[PDB]
Amino acid sequence: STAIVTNVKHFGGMGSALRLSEAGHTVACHDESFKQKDELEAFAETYPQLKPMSEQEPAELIEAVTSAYGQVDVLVSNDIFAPEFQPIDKYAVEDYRGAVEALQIRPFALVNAVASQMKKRKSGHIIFITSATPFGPWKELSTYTSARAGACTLANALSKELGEYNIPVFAIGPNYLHSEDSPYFYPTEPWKTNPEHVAHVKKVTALQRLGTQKELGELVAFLASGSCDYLTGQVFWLAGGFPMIERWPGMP
Amino acid sequence: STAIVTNVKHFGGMGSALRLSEAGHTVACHDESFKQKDELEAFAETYPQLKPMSEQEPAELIEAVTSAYGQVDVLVSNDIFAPEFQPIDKYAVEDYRGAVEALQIRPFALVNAVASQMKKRKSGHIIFITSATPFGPWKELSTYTSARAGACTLANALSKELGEYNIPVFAIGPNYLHSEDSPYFYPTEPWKTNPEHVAHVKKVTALQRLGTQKELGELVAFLASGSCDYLTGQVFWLAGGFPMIERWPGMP
Amino acid sequence: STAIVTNVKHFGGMGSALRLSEAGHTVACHDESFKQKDELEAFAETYPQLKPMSEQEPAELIEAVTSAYGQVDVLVSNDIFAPEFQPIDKYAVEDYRGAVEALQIRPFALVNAVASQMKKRKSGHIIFITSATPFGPWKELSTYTSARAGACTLANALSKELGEYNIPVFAIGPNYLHSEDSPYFYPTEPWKTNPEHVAHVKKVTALQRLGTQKELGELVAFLASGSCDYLTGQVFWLAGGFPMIERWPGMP
Amino acid sequence: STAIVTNVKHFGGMGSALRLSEAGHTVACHDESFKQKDELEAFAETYPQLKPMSEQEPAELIEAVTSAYGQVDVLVSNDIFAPEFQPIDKYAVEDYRGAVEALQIRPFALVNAVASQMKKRKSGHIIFITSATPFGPWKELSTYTSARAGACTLANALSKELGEYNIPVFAIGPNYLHSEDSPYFYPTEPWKTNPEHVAHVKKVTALQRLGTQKELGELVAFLASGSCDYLTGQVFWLAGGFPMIERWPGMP
Ligand SMILES: [Br-]
Ligand SMILES: [Br-]
Ligand SMILES: [Br-]
Ligand SMILES: [Br-]
Ligand SMILES: [Br-]
Ligand SMILES: [Br-]
Ligand SMILES: [Br-]
Ligand SMILES: [Br-]
Repeated sequence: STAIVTNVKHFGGMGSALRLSEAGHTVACHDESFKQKDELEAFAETYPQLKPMSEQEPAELIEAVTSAYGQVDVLVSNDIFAPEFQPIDKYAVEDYRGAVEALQIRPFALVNAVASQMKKRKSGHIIFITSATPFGPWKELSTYTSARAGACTLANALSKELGEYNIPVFAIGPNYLHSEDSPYFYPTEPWKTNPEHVAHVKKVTALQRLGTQKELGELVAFLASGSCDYLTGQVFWLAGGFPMIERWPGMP
Repeated sequence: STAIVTNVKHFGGMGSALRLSEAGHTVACHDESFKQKDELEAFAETYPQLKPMSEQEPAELIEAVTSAYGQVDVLVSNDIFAPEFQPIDKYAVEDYRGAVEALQIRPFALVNAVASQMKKRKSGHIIFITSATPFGPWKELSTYTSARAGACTLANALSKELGEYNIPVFAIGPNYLHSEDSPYFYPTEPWKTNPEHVAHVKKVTALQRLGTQKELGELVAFLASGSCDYLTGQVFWLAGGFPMIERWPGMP
Repeated sequence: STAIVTNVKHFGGMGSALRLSEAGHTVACHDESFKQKDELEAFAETYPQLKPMSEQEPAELIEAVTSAYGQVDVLVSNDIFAPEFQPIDKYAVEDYRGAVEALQIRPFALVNAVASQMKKRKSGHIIFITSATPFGPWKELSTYTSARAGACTLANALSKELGEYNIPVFAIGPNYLHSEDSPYFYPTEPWKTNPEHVAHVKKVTALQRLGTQKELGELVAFLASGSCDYLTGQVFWLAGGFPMIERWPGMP
Repeated sequence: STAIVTNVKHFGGMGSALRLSEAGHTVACHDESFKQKDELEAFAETYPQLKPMSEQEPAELIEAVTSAYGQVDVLVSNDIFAPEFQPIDKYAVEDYRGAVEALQIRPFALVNAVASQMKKRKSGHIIFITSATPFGPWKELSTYTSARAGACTLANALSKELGEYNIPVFAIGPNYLHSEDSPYFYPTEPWKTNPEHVAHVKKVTALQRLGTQKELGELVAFLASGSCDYLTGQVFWLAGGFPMIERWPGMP
């Protein structure tokens, strides 16, 4: 198969991509960093089993991989955006506007992009790596949330129509997924090093730990394998127990 | 209390506003047709208990109702849009934008301009008029539907930060809400006078009929009354027992 | 008309049974204590506007309220059961049949009793008083929490078939709803008193307070009044914003 | 590691035993007929790779598997009970008790029986094969719908507690699942051999095809492999798009 993975360096890209590559797929990797040739180069060096594309814009990115690698069989729209809290009256309209464009409009394009070619041949898989915040909203983060829920309903609606040309559609919304080196959204520090953050993570995720790239990677590879296409329309909540709820006074 | 019904001429506007003024409120009324000094006077003649505003903009409007009627106690962001039934690749990426700027960005643009003045009084109510399409998505309407899901989620998210100031925030997701003269989204023509359509209503709705303005106006006014701010963060499905799932061969 | 409220001395009992009477209905009231002619006489005493019953079984009560008061236009299955917090291997399978029996079996038995008459008169309103627990469970409450889920769903499944008959069915799932002296499930002792139970109830909710019987009643009477028929099949989370999710460390 | 798969001859039961074993899992099965020697033996003889047990009571089944095969690492509760459509009032309260008993008490009891070992050792996978009816309740299948519901929350609620003992808990809820020979609940005829039903599935599912036993089995195997435990608490709608919402008039 020929896959794509956007923002490979953040959120869930190195976990998706490599599990994808480990499975012998052709994985083209999009990252804004890959705008600088000094960058894309070392990446295509650090991971020779991957394919970092300089192509920035949605549709042209699809074009690079398709024309460079025959086509694109799976789309893993790993979308990211700085979740910078703010009571509603302190944000700005462009603040909300910029999250919808990077968490909502962005993946819609990629599909409006690759859509025709998967449909023509009757094959392809589409996966949005959204976010589990809607499943449980914190206070003061409305812009990023409404943005994530928007994408999730898109994947679900996108299935009632796409099951036609045999293209399963799903969305994996993460919460507390270890981003390691990446600041999007839970890096090693302090998330694993600090006692308050680790005690937080233990208290909020049922599993009492952070999530791994390998875990998400296994699911995308499984969804992207046709082994269970009948799962289409599903909104996967990869938050290891989250959101954990508050027990009454007394109950330890 | 002083209420604000947007697009009072369409969708849930006339239902809310007329019954909002019915329950005692000074209902300020926004509508794009009221940009013309002409129109703002046409509708006013039709309804003397309503107060039509010419202001189109979120901040100017709220600013106007503030300087016009003391404050803005209740906001009914009765949003509308005339999307399209298109296969993902048949929409322009521009089409999704507008859908988001409509069903999503506007309600937020309003909340962002009124939220400020409400938090001081530690009183107020926010009601979004959304859609019940996220509950049961239709193939080829991934825009309008998902945008609405964005508005719904933003409504629930905002409930998180606004309740700290005792401000309820809800969303009402209609479906088959008879709209009358308004082509948003179930005008009497032909949903009540055309055999094929009439039939589509009776077959997909539990009550088997379009809902009434009095019904949608009752809820809005019910929520806006203070009778149960404890529902805050709630999304109402005003789709009337809808959706109905087709049953096995033979079954009626 | 005539409406019935089960377990009226508990849960959302008082709020529903006094508000329905306020709205103008003849409210036959059921309750465990009404087994004793004294209790029924003492209740009917304190509240000559409510109609306490002796009947204990589903068809028994409804058939009795039919012969005495003409018919049963509204039914509020105020269900309860003293929940338990145990590791699932600590429970006894019987304990689940107890939860299931009272939380799902009682409501189904009643509707199975009344459906018929409402169906013939194409008029009637059914309300279920459940919980918001299936939305933000608590560990070790697997019995009650899940049992309620089937009740929440029992209500939803019905609204589809009873809608061709013009009969709405609603599910009210509250939580942290102060119940006076009723340990079902938030008595003033020790929730409106004990600082420990005060800080907590004041924490998992966006409104920071228990919900009031007044809010439960307003909603019960709003739905039964027959003003918003179109919300049929709706489940209401009367949790006042519950739950508030533990934000990361360092955040207020 | 050892696995159990109940009612193996029906529902998701076979795909379950078949895929699991192929993975290297010893799979101890359960099934009413296994109660008869000839029954169980032809099974042990037909499916040599499988390990059928004669034990049928939940309490009885566990100690026996834990005996012959040391322990129970994976619990797959494949709960059945034939659905009996009919208006709510024609239903006998015993027809809802019967549905729940077999769909809520049975799986609760199994975990009750097997938990502490999985908890004590701190490893194990719990998987409930419930249903997708609560996703799109057809008209008139109440009892069986709200039943699958409780079983679904049972799993979500349980995952919250067993997350400390590291035991993911899942609920795979299918519809249109091909049960080959089994009548539970989609057999060969007429689903794959009656233009009528092929046409029904052709409309209600997005993929206009039924769900294979292999896809279900494959989901069963992946969920208990340790590859994506972070999905703990997830309800999986395995219905290939069901339900497809009938769009407005004139649309193809
Ligand atoms: Br491949
Ligand atoms: Br918020
Ligand atoms: Br995350
Ligand atoms: Br929890
Ligand atoms: Br509508
Ligand atoms: Br409660
Ligand atoms: Br089977
Ligand atoms: Br099925």
